[PDB]
This record gives sequence, C-alpha cells and structure tokens, in this order.
Amino acid sequence: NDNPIPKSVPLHPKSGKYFHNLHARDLSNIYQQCYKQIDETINQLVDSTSPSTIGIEEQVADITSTYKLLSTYESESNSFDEHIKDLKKNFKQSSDACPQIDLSTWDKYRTGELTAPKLSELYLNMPTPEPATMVNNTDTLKILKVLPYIWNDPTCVIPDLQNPADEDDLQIEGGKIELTCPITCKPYEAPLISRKCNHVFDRDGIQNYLQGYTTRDCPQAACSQVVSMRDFVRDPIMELRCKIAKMKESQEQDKRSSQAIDVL
Amino acid sequence: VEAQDELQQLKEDINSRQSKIQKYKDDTIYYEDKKKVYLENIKKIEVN
Amino acid sequence: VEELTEKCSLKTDEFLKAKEKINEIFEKLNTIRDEVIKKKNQNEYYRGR
Amino acid sequence: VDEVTEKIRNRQEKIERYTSDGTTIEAQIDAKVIYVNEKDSEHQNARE
Amino acid sequence: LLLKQRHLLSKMASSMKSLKNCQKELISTQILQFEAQNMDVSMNDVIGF
Repeated sequence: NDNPIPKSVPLHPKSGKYFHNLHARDLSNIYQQCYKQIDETINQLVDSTSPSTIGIEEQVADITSTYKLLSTYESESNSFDEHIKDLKKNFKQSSDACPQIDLSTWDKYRTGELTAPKLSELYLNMPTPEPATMVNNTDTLKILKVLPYIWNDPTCVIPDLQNPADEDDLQIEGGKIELTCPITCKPYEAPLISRKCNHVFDRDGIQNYLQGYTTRDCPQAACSQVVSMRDFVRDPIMELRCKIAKMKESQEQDKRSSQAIDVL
Repeated sequence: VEAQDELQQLKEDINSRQSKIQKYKDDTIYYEDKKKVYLENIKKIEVN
Repeated sequence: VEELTEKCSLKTDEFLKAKEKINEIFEKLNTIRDEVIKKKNQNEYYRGR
Repeated sequence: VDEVTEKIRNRQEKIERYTSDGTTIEAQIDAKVIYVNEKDSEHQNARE
Repeated sequence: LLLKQRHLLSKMASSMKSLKNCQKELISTQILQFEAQNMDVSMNDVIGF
C-alpha cells in the first residue's frame, strides 16, 4: 500500500548467512568468572576478618544477597539464550514454510494480503523469562550461610532438613563435632564426605580400611550404608571449622600471654 | 589472551560455518525439489 | 543498511564497553584481593613480630 | 537439468568437505579448549 | 578493604543484568536490521527480476 515497503519477506540464502551469523552474546565465561571471583572473595573473607572482631553478619547477608541476585541473573540469561534458540528455530521453520516471491507474490505481500514471519514481532511476543525449575542452592551459598555460626562456635547444627525447627523438635541432641578424629589424632588435612553417608572423614585410615574390600560399612553411627573411595568429595566446611578453631586458639593464647606480661 | 581470542573467533567462525552447511543442505534440498519438478516436466515432455 | 551499519557499530561499541568495564571490574577485584593478601601478609608478619 | 545436477553435485561435495572439516575442527577446538584451559592454569600459576 | 570489596561486589552485581540489558539491547534492534538486510536482499533480486 502507498510506499512499496512490505511488512515482511521470505528468508533468502544471502539473508540466511546473516541469520546464521546472528547469535546471542554469550555470557557463560563472564558468569563463570564472576562466580569464581565471588567464591574466592567469600573464601578470602572467611579468614580476612580478625578473630577478635565480631559483627560479620551484615557483610555475610550482603554477600548472600549479591550471590542470590547473581544466580537470578544467571537463570534469566539461561532463559534468554534458550528463548533466542527457540525463536530462531520457529522463525527458520516459518520462513521455510512460507513460499518465495518471484513476480507478483512480492506485490501481494506489499498490499498486506500476504503475511510473512518477522523476527521483531516474534521477539516482542516472546514470553518474558521465568526463574522456574531453578534452585538457588550451591555449596558456596551453604558455606556462606553457615560460616557465621562456625565463627560463633566450631560445633553447630544448622541443617533443618529433618525438621524445620531443629534436628529433632526443639532439642538438637547432636553433641559436638571434633576436628581431631579418635582414629587419627590429627586435624583433617583432606576432609572428604560421602553424598550418601553425609559424614566427613580424614581418609588417611579410611583408604586402608577400604583397601581389600570393595565396599565397607560407614564407621560412624546413625547410618547403615556401604560406600567406595570414589563416592567421597571435598568438604570445605570441615577445613573452615579447623582453620577458625586454630585462629581462635592462637589469638586467645597471644592475648592471655600479652595481658599476663602487661600485668607484671 | 591471543589464544582465547583465536579460540573465540574460530568458535564463532565454525558455528557460522556449520549454520552455512545446514543452509547449504536446505539450498541443495530446494535444488533437488527443483530438479524433481524439472524431471516431472521432462517426463511430461517424454510422454507428449 | 547505513542505519544497520551504525546500529551494528554502536552494539559492538556497547559490547566492547560492557566487556571492558566487566574486565576492569574483575581486574579491580583482583587488585583489591591482591591488596588484601598483601595486607594479610603485613598482618601475619606483624603477628610474627 | 545436467547444469542443476552438476551444481547439486559440487554443492554436496562442498557440503561433505565442509562437514569433514567441521568434525575435524570440533576435535581441534576441544583440543584448543583444553589448551586454553591449561594456558589459563599456567597463567594463574605465573600470576600467583 | 572489606567495605571496599563489598562495594565492588555490589558494583559488579549492578553491572550484572546491566550486561544482560546490554546483551538484550544488542540482540534487539539487530533482528530488525537483519530484517532490513533481508528486505534489501529480497529487493535487489526482485528489482533485477
């Protein structure tokens, strides 16, 4: 109608080259770098604060909020890329379905009696991204949430999966977790935990126990299962607890010695 | 950084090349359809 | 097409600016981490003293 | 029709050559991803 | 330094989604220019025909 500018035209091979060239900017590397940076910043913050200094809860909450926002942004970026791929697939299928203009089909498209798919309209009509089927739960988030309790005291029972209020009703009855293993009287240099056992082991004597037996029962109580060497994975919580315990004992010894000398 | 830049440009180029392969396959399918139409015309000419 | 060339140029400029800014922010975070590690080395040396 | 057939023949030969190059390039790009990852690890070691 | 690093984490979180807005604005208005390029590609062929 009027100026011969059709709303849309069927895709051409020359246009197909540009369609193939077009892609969403990839932020997976940027997201991985940002995640690594925030994780290392949390690890640095764990031992950065002076053991005497207390009041890190606000910093932990701020970093937790930042991590949750980053996770939401990553989920939205995943939704964006998948939506872009689906839109491109739909557009290419629609363009293939539509006929090609040769002599008068272009005039029919210009008059508006014939319609062809347009990427701009499809993108505008594309549903808004939804943060659905995404759980913002990571090992780094868990350690960040539990580090204030570890700072307050080495032994704590934060998980409430069994009961929301506590481990059992109102009384934890969990005792204490000792850095020094009864089997091996040394700090856990290699803290490894099984996904099924959910218990941290030094692995110095665990490897010897597992040697010669394909599967061995977990030495610790409250569980009955057999696991192999490959099931164990690194547990940062145990090493963080050991490091904070060492820092607190060193600082208290230094302070008591300094105070005693100052008294004299 | 040079290796990362070369890898990124190569990855983009090969993705574009794979998309070029798929569009070339679509173009060959269209050419085969045109050839089938031409063969149908040839068969009609042969029967005539 | 000249508008597309300007749009592609401005999009590339924005992508370069965003990537440069995020890389500079990451480098500033790395420099801050290095400064904090240097201060921790100074703190541990002060604790040793 | 013979001109269309030879055009399809060269196009499919180019498609096959491009597919073989794409398979080799995918293997080489996986090798380059390992190469850049090890170079990044060496860069982290050098920087530390 | 911890306040500075938390401020930098807030700034990088603000740059996050700003990079997504830059990506969305890069992909958007580029599909329209790609459509204009397709319109030109169809136009040269149809004008030649």
